[PDB]
Amino acid sequence: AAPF
Amino acid sequence: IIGGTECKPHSRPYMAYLEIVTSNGPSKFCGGFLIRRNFVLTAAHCAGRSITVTLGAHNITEEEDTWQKLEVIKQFRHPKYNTSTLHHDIMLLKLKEKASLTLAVGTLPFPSQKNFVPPGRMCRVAGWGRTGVLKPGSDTLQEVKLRLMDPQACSHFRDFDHNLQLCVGNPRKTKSAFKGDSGGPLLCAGAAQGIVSYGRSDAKPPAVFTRISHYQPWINQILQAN
Ligand SMILES: *[C@@H]1O[C@H](CO)[C@@H](O)[C@H](O)[C@H]1NC(C)=O
Ligand SMILES: *[C@@H]1O[C@H](CO)[C@@H](O)[C@H](O)[C@H]1NC(C)=O
Ligand SMILES: [Zn+2]
Repeated sequence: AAPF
Repeated sequence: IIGGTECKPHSRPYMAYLEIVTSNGPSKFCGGFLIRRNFVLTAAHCAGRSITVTLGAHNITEEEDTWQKLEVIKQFRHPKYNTSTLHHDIMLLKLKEKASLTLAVGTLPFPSQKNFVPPGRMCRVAGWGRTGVLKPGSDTLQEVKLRLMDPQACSHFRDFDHNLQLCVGNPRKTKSAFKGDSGGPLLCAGAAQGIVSYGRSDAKPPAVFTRISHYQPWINQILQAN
């Protein structure tokens, strides 16, 4: 999960 | 925005471009949207030491008369925002002054929805984020149409919660929101339903958006006290  | 198309200049007057200053590194950026003349809604993970907002922009490298660069005086992150789970990825920014209403700048009413948006519905999101995994942020505002998915489609995101978030982006397509697009609104039927929050570093859809309806009361609370 990568914060955008 | 991956697999999107450049918007007609100023066709999304509520879009805010955020330049975020952190302490130990170069500046970061995110999207967001004007909900009140002096309030911008965005993602909590976009918080920093200070933030400057640019309204009225299309190509963010070339300044024009439509630009309004506003100072943010206070950042209201959700008190329950969790960095590890990315839950409650929502933040309100209070602007120094109220923006001017022009053909390029305007507010997006944090709505009134009779019923929740059903999966299968096509919505759209815009941003100045990266247009590819190794590609840089876009100079111009890009927009893409994405399909609202059933929560099962996002099961692989172990902390995804159907009640708090939206699953957006057909896995059979490449189109998706990506890094830098955070804080941008997801509009379905002309109403904001979510906020770009997170996804996979390899950009494979779907992505997870914050479900706005769920935070409507907290948003009101903050607005009423400031
Ligand atoms: C954005 O503006 C710059 C000038 O500052 C120009 O060189 C560039 O080609 C423009 N990009 C687009 C996509 O219009
Ligand atoms: C974030 O959530 C995890 C559980 O997923 C919890 O263990 C942790 O303490 C939380 N962190 C904060 C700062 O609340
Ligand atoms: Zn000031």
